[PDB]
Amino acid sequence: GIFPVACSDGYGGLVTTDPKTADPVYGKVFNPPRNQLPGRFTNLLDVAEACPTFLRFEGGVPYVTTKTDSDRVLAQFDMSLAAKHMSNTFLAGLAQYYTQYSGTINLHFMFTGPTDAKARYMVAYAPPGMEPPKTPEAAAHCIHAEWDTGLNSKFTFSIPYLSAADYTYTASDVAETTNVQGWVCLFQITHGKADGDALVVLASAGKDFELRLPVDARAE
Amino acid sequence: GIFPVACSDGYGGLVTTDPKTADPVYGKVFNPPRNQLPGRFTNLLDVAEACPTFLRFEGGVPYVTTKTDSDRVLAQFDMSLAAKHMSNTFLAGLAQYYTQYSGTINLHFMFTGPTDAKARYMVAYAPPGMEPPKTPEAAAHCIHAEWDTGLNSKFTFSIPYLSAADYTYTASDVAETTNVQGWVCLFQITHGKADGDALVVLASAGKDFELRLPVDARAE
Amino acid sequence: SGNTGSIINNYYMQQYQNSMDTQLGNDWFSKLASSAFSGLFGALLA
Amino acid sequence: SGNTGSIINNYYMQQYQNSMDTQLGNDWFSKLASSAFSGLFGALLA
Amino acid sequence: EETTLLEDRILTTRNGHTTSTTQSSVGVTYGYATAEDFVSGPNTSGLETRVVQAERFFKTHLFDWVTSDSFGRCHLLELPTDHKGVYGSLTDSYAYMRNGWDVEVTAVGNQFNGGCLLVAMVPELCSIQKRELYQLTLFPHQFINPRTNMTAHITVPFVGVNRYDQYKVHKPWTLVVMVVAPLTVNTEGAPQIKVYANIAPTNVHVAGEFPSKE
Amino acid sequence: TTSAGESADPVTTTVENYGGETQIQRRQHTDVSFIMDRFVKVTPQNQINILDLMQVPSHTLVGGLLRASTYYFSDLEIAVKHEGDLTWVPNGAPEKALDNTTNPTAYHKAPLTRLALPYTAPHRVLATVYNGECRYSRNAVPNLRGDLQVLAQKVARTLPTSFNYGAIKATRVTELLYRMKRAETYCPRPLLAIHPTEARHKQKIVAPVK
Amino acid sequence: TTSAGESADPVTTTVENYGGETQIQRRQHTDVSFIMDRFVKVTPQNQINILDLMQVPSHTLVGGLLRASTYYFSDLEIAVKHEGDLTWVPNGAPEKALDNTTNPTAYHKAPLTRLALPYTAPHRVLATVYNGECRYSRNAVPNLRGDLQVLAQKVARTLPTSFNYGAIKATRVTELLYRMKRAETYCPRPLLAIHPTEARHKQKIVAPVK
Repeated sequence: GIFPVACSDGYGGLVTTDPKTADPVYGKVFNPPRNQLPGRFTNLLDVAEACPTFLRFEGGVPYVTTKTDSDRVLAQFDMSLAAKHMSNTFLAGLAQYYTQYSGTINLHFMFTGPTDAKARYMVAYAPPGMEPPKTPEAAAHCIHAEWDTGLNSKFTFSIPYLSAADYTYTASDVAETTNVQGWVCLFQITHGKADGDALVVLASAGKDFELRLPVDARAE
Repeated sequence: GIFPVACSDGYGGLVTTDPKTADPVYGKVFNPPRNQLPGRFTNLLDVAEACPTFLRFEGGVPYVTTKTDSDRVLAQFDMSLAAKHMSNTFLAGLAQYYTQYSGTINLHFMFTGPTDAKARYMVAYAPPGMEPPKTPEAAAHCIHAEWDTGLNSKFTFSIPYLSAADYTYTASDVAETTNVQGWVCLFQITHGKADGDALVVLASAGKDFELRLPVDARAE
Repeated sequence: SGNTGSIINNYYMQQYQNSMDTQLGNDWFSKLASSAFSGLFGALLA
Repeated sequence: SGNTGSIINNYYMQQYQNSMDTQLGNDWFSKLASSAFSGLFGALLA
Repeated sequence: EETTLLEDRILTTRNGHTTSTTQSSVGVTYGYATAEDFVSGPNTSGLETRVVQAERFFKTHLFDWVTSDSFGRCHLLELPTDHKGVYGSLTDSYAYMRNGWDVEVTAVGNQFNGGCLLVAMVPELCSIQKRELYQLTLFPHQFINPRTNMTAHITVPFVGVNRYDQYKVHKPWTLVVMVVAPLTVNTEGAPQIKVYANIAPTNVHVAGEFPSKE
Repeated sequence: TTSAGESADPVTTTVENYGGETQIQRRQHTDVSFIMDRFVKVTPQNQINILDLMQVPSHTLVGGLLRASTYYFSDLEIAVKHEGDLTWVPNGAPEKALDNTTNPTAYHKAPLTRLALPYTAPHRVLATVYNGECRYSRNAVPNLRGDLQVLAQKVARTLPTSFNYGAIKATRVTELLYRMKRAETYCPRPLLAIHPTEARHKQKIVAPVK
Repeated sequence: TTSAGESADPVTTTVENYGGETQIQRRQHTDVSFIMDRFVKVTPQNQINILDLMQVPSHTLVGGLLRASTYYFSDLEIAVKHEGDLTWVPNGAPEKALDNTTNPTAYHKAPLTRLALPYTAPHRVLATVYNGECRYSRNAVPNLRGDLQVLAQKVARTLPTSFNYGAIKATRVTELLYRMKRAETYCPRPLLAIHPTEARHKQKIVAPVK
């Protein structure tokens, strides 16, 4: 006799993501050598950490210019990977193919004014549950950093992952718990002759930034 | 050649209760940590033992009040998990999803009268095969316990599993061997000024209470 | 561990068949049902 | 090594299931992301 | 238990610089656990802090237990409730919070009253049908029965689908006091019993500091 | 035994108190993992179905017992009878993703498709009941005090949007069954039998032949 | 931290700078081999289809991410729904070879054919983008200088003829899906999210039931 087998219902159809491999039909092929080719990446978050890309401010520019009036808000946007400010970053371009993230997102600020142009800035993370601060003074009570210009043109700041749940969504729907994470607030404290000078800002993934659950959702 | 196999008739259809698992399609996911969450239960009979729920007496009340007349029957109901008296207990709510049980069911009695209110009570198990006793005196010949009020407000009593068969049914049909197990009889021996006071009664699963054979039968 | 009764190992890796659990750093109602007073609180005659 | 999760070995030889690679004689962006300055460039008070 | 006409089941609970003492104790009920689980998880990125100054007793009146209340009359108190002290100010200074509850409920009449109260701590109490009240003992509880005691004490941990809560949109616990047997006053009981809660938050942790209105 | 009834400390007496003997019990059938691990039918939507365990009717064994817990965890199996191909998308996906086949899509193979799915929510555990809101842009939730009446404000609440195991979509889905895998349950809640009109709830029970 | 912004040396700060704590990350899902290894549908030609990964739409996950690399390597799987028999021919074959059955031909077996294919190009790696010509008999390519405008000369260029995984042919091919096996990617290139009109791009996300 021969081995009896139950061919089971519910199993066997093609699944577009399944853990199995096709049957081979054309053997023995040997490839050209490609060992030590320059520029290999393994993990998309390696390049999301090592290469910051530019944010987008009103007008379709990667910078904010120092204003000279009584309004000290240079920028304010939603801590969302779906923000308009983030929409040209490599980070937002990756995040759209995943439904959840966790961890640190880093902002980089570069002063671009002449040597006789001086300024002092503040970045604050405003968590959800009340309205984002409109003044450096109200913002002082948030997790914040302040710095000024000098030899070193760049300052980098980690936006912290603070939420009730352990993961939050990359997509947004309508303002909820799982999809808005508050605001980031960029203020100018003062300046000395920096009128018109640009501060350009970039974002990169922090050391514990994590994207999980692949999704394809039309989009680019 | 290749391995020959008999695809067998009678095997292979989906069964709603079968011992087999589906083929996975979406790998590598890591859950948020949930170690040491409070309140875990493993076995529904752990909570059926540790948490007694209230019986239901006429009027839709969890108690019997001490009467003051010559009738000394405080309650009498069928030893059935389908009794009306048991129908709001956690025990009856579990029992409906199983076709058989065995073992001990425990009744708890709590006196709720003032300090100058005294009483003496009797609980007896009346086994099937003759009519349940109407008087404490006739009931004396059953397995019974008597107690009175004092510091300690609660008395607990194990109803014994006594039947011809090793298991009996949780559902009831018409009075038979497999579905009625006799009666439990609660009497008042006397009282001293306890007129109107409530004794409240609860039931929990005993140390060897056992439910077997899952069944889904519409119902709740 | 629930209602499964195969004697051979799964053709797929555990990383695939189930979500993987992580740690940071029965249970309560078992402990609760074990802790139950089973005695007598009187003195027993005979 | 990608999205595959079978616990038993392939019925076919590796020479058949895949092209074979030859030698002559992560990587860059891993090294690049590891090399990142994570410190502080000031002096820290308090 | 212990002695002549009154009693020595005597407990003093301390929470911060506030104490409470009963001479008719009966013990405390620990719900679901003996300790909280981890307070420092991934969702707060190491930014959370304990604020020990909020761990102390505050008080509220619950209801007046009278002879016309029947089996199943309830009074719910969702937790957290309005606190005009330092706990209350935390909910307006931080976006995320977690704390358990040390709960003390009082029903003082005297030992010539009768009737019985069930006090219970229920999580996520959205609705309770009448028939389910027969199974309220499923929850962390204790009774108040005049002939024995005047105080119930339940100590319960933080519970939730999330490790830190946002209390302006979610209430994890509800204190429920339920009448199981109606109050009897006879010739010598108290004409009615007012029911009061003395509650302390325990282990309060906050994360995510808000702006001011300045 | 006598005890202090007000305490809440469980008291379990035995038939030994009057000369009986406690027997051995085999409780394998009231184990949460085992009893939760069987399929249960749900009434499907014509096309998009979001996978939400609170869809199984409260009177069923799995609906009855799932609602007797406050928080729970499990993985999931579904078996689906459908026309076309079945796409599933994880928790957190845009609904328009349901139309893209790189997302797990199963091609039609008669009579039905049975799939093992992971838990994908962003929460360490999910809840059968939740006393709060997930929409932010609102006004704060009240701190209710009062009797049972006060709970009627909450009836128009839907469980948070994050409480799901994703969603599936096919041209027509005709039958959908869920099966909880590796289930954990925390904080028991009421389980109600049928309330009888009579002294005993009576039913025709399965008996021999004539 | 302050740093010299002009440098290009990556600077990664942590929440420790103000008293936080960096958590552990599990990045298994943004691994190139794993994410590239799922099927993606392409719009087929009625009969001859040359297997060219640049056929997968740029907006898809696999098209989006394949175009974010300059050079790549992989083996391939295809699944094909077709009438008749399916013949595949390697890179470099005459197109009339598609009609000879000694070349890998799969006989029709419902519902579809899934095949593992080797990389067959004559190049150590292939490119998503190539700034040049493969036809010889021409005039030399210019050395362009200028602004972005100068790049408009190149739009009529097709990727070299050698950039393919062969070709397949059947009487009618109705559905074709590709799946990259053992993928390697070199030299990242831009990856673009949708540009919002509003402050936040909003979508209906999959939520519970009612």
